[PDB]
Amino acid sequence: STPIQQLLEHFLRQLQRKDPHGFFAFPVTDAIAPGYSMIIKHPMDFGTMKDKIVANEYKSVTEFKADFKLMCDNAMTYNRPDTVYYKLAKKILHAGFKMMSKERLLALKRSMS
Ligand SMILES: Cc1cc(-c2ccc(C(N)=O)cc2)cn(C)c1=O
Repeated sequence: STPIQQLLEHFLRQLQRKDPHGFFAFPVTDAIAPGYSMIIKHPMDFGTMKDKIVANEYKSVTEFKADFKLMCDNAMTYNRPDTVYYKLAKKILHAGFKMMSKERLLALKRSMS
């Protein structure tokens, strides 16, 4: 493993802890959610993110954050606001962007000196 892969795996593990039922663990299929592919053109999930860390597909934390935001935005686009999926996506997006905030990333960058 590389230092970037270890940092991204840490962020991913802490994010997955916020989803204990594993609603974001695997891609959303049309069988579980009718007409999903008709609405969501750029799907994302924690598993695909985990595969991208392992394959070393992320060049920066910004790219990782963009995939995390895409996953949450997709759930908020497809699901109505009073649903379990929309509420969880909104909660985790907020929590994730605090964890990987510019403030927290600057403190980590300063500790790499
Ligand atoms: C619409 C939607 C459905 C799901 C979902 C994932 C797994 C399962 C299951 N129990 O197998 C059921 C529902 C997840 N997400 C993120 C969504 O937007």
